[PDB]
Amino acid sequence: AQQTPLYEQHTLCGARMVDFHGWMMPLHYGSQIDEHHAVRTDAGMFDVSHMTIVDLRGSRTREFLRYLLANDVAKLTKSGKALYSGMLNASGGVIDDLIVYYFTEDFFRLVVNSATREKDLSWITQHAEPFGIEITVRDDLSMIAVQGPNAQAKAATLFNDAQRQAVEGMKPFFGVQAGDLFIATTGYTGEAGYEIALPNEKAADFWRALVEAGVKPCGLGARDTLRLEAGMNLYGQEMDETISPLAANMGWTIAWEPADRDFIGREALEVQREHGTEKLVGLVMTEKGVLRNELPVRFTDAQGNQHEGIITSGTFSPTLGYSIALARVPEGIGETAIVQIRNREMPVKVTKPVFVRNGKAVA
Amino acid sequence: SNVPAELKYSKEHEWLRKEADGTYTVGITEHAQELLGDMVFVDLPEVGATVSAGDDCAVAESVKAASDIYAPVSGEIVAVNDALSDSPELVNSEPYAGGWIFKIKASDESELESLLDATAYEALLEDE
Ligand SMILES: CN1c2c(nc(N)[nH]c2=O)NC[C@@H]1CNc1ccc(C(=O)N[C@@H](CCC(=O)O)C(=O)O)cc1
Repeated sequence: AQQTPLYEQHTLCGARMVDFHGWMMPLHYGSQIDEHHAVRTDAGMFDVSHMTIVDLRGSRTREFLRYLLANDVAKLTKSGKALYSGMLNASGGVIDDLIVYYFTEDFFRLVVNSATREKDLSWITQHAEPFGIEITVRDDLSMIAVQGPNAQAKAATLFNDAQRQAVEGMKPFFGVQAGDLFIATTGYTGEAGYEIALPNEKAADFWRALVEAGVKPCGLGARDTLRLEAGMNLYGQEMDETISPLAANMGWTIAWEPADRDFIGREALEVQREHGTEKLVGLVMTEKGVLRNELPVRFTDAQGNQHEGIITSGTFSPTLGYSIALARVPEGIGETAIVQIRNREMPVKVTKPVFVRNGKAVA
Repeated sequence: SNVPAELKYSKEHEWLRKEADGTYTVGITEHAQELLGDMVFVDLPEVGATVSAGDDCAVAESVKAASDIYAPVSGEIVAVNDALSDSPELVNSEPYAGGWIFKIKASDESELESLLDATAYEALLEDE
């Protein structure tokens, strides 16, 4: 199992390390519930250095990404603008989800998951080649996500004048290089904040200065409960190569217009949109207990007929005080369902696939 | 602190304190709670339940998993910690105080006579 440049800083901060897809990462630093609370109420931070960052350069970059991705980078028209997108196979299944940042007509950046690094790099280097793209894997960079209502203010105490200038007023989903910091208003928690990428050799010290600025170290435990509350997918659970984005609440990321933009998977998607698909819903279990991954979700239509979906992610929501889940279910599900726990059938409420928005339960 | 002097210990990772009325208060150790992570629910046995040493008779639920808590000794459950319903985090913050799980009237002195002590216990975390 590998480690990040921050391995030491983590143990100094009291991390309980676990093996996470071949990297030793902090599960938590003492209390995941407290870490979750910090992000929701103040400022918390995560070592996200195990994500892969890809720089793409050459006059054909925009053109290439319009083909690679299901959202449409032509939407990015202001310097530094970012969007979220899936990257599909030819059958319309999801290879990965990712964020892409536009810098100049000839310079884009992708940030992809850690578990999917090798498969994505191969897919990307495979399809980029005929476009002649210069593809750079930025393993020389670490990245820290700083998240919470005071995260931006705390992080900015570490910025020099030029960096503060660069980010002042920066709206959500933008990224900017300012000296050796790349600062972007992106995140996976549902709160405002930054992700900051910087050279590996500077990352230990930035983490230390962030701790000292009052940002709480948060591990994978809290990372999961924050993202799930926020309705954000985890590749491998909400979708994978066999699951269409339209079954993973990523329908909204598919840029269908302009219709003359072909992208990998568009044809199969078009067919799936026409044949219809399952859908990703939220589950809320107000009774005692905790929903867990891969549990069956059952409901009975008006006609007396039983139907079954599956939980893709379940957790306890510290912001709701109740167990929540994302689940993939046939269309026509109603307001309630039943989930099998141990060997008893627990009622759940069926909801939109999002639990906490702009700070509060979206109840 | 981590292993109070006056307690008996199981393996299991539970502790027992002899009460003035001869019953035993039982909960999990700081080491057990550290390995559990934040507790979000606990399912307690019924008062008046007879248990045998080794029975799984209570469940702690954390954010990450459910995990069984086993009877350290044979006996009858005389009380359960009803504070854990609203305040399950007491298992984490106060494993030896507010975080106690149940109380047992022990039915077998020889089991009691093989429970670990503050010393034999600190030798078990230290062992591995
Ligand atoms: C761990 N991920 C991630 C990344 N890239 C970065 N930079 N940070 C990340 O945390 N790429 C891979 C995966 C991305 N998964 C996701 C999931 C949701 C959102 C997100 O912000 N969704 C918003 C979208 C709002 C918008 O598009 O403006 C949401 O409200 O659901 C981003 C990345």
